[PDB]
Amino acid sequence: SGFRKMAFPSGKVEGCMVQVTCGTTTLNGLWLDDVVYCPRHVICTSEDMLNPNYEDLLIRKSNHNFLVQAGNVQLRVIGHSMQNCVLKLKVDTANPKTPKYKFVRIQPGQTFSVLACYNGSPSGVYQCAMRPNFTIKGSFLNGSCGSVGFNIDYDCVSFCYMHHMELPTGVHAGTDLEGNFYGPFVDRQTAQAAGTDTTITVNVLAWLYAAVINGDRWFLNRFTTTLNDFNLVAMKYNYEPLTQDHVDILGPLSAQTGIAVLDMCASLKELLQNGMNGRTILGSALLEDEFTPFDVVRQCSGVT
Amino acid sequence: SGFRKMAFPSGKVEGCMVQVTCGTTTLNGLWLDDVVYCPRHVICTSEDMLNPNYEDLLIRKSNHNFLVQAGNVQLRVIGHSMQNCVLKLKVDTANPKTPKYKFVRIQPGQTFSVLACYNGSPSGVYQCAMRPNFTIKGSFLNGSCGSVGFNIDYDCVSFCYMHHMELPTGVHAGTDLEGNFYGPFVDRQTAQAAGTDTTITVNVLAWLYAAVINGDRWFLNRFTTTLNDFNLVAMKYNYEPLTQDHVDILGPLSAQTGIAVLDMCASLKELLQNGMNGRTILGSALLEDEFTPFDVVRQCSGVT
Ligand SMILES: *[C@@H](C)C(=O)N(c1ccc(C(C)(C)C)cc1)[C@@H](C(=O)NCCC(=O)OCC)c1cccnc1
Ligand SMILES: *[C@@H](C)C(=O)N(c1ccc(C(C)(C)C)cc1)[C@@H](C(=O)NCCC(=O)OCC)c1cccnc1
Repeated sequence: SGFRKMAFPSGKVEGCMVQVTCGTTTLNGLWLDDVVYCPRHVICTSEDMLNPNYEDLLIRKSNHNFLVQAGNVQLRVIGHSMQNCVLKLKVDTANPKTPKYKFVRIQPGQTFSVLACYNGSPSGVYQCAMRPNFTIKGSFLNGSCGSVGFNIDYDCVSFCYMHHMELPTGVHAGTDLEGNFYGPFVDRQTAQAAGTDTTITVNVLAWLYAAVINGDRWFLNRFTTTLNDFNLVAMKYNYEPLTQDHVDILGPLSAQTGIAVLDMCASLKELLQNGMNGRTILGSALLEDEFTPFDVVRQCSGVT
Repeated sequence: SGFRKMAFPSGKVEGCMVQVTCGTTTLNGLWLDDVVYCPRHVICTSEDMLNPNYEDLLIRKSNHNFLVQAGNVQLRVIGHSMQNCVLKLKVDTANPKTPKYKFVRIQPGQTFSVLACYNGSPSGVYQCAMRPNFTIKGSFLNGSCGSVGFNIDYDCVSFCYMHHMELPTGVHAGTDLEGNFYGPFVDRQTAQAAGTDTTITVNVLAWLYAAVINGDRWFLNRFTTTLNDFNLVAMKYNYEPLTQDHVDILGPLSAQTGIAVLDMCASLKELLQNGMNGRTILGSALLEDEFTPFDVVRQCSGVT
């Protein structure tokens, strides 16, 4: 028992982190096979952060200008290309620690672990969620760019995020491993305000199921609701609308606890309307939304 | 910017996890050099969980009865001994992935990361704190025994905890790597109630400093207090007493933010007396106490 914000074991990803330097900018790169992936803004100086023309800036760069270091040893760059907002640096050596991997583009509400790195070295691992406004609430300092987000299925790492920037509001923006930003964000120092950070309703319900499984049951009420009634309350509280797909995904948790999804929705509705009244659920005084139904099942079953 | 409950990168510890089986019980072991460390209750059956006599149970066990498997390969056990509540299984092979390591016994309030494992395989990593009542609020299912807690200083892993059991209240009890339990807990299925889980005051202050550094300043008030006045309020709220050592340890955070420790104590005092009023600090609706002053500095500076 017990329920924690758990990240995937980071070992497989630690073995992929390298340092990339271009001119005076140093950030992190992800080394998979003979390719090092990093944010294309590694080529940017100070005088051109406001409106960079990446194709133009890249013309002035050659293979030897990208310094890639894995541990304390230098990798030889034999090719470079820009794919969307990422640079792909072909090196002459395949990473011997390359795990089985995939590049996936996640949807909002989906969770992943972040291996925060500086100078190609891992500093920490934490669990994130792609917010409905396509930002992530990470912990990233200068030099953390190129740190990646991932999920692991047994021995296959699915890379889903690469850190690129921090918005003026202290929230984070990044790309998938094909270089496409999540959301409307661009890699330039400009006014980029995030949209409404709504609560991931399906995740909150999953976490309420995790609370019941772990003995926290005080919030369970005598009520039920409908998807349409619940959604009127969810809209009022800036919660994402709950769909029949979400109800279906919560089915295994509903089955394990014997609590119908719509009954849990009614409990959630009363929590939104009445508040916690100074009480806690799984050690939290707010409704946690960064656990998917899959994470709750995985953690409560012990998937390795 | 951004502040997350961050665990250490787990790679160095993943390379040490093995599966230990004795009879029909399978748990995790920690393989460092040619020794595999695991909870001694791996020798216990069902008929003797209530009052085990470990020395007597161990007489019936030989080296060949302890099955150690690292990955998909079996290790040869050439010796076994009991040190307090841990078994040390000498194997014929030194772990090639043994990192630089130390065994440390932490104090209450100190934090560490847990690599939760099942069948010698890592499932997840999370950050814990040794509670003032010597329990940990972990996430551990059956078979998680032998999972370890650790801190990392650059390339040296300091192992501080090994998971042994879950108390009837769903909190966790374990030992240091010398086999000595934290707190008064024993490895037997008996009535073991935990003491008062007080809040780690120095950690809350560290986290309030982290909030100020990250832009969350609404709780900063116009007041100050003394250590004795603050401690009268801390006692009332089941917070640990704050000492001059704690004030000294918070010095770098006080220096970085320009907020005197006793002024932050007065802010904390008003938060205890008035509540959050539905507001949040660093995305939390309660006062977080599982970040030490060292963790706040490390995370806010980017130590790798
Ligand atoms: C990470 C590489 C870094 O230190 N930056 C950063 C990212 C992107 C640029 C760019 C303007 C050339 C694309 C420059 C520097 C930090 C950062 O985001 N700075 C603010 C600029 C920005 O993002 O403007 C968009 C609104 C950074 C700091 C902390 C955490 N992550 C990134
Ligand atoms: C972990 C090895 C395990 O599955 N146990 C466990 C631990 C200790 C014993 C022992 C009674 C022989 C020492 C047996 C089994 C779980 C556990 O703690 N069971 C309850 C017995 C207990 O701890 O009694 C003391 C009050 C366990 C489950 C979930 C998480 N951790 C451990």
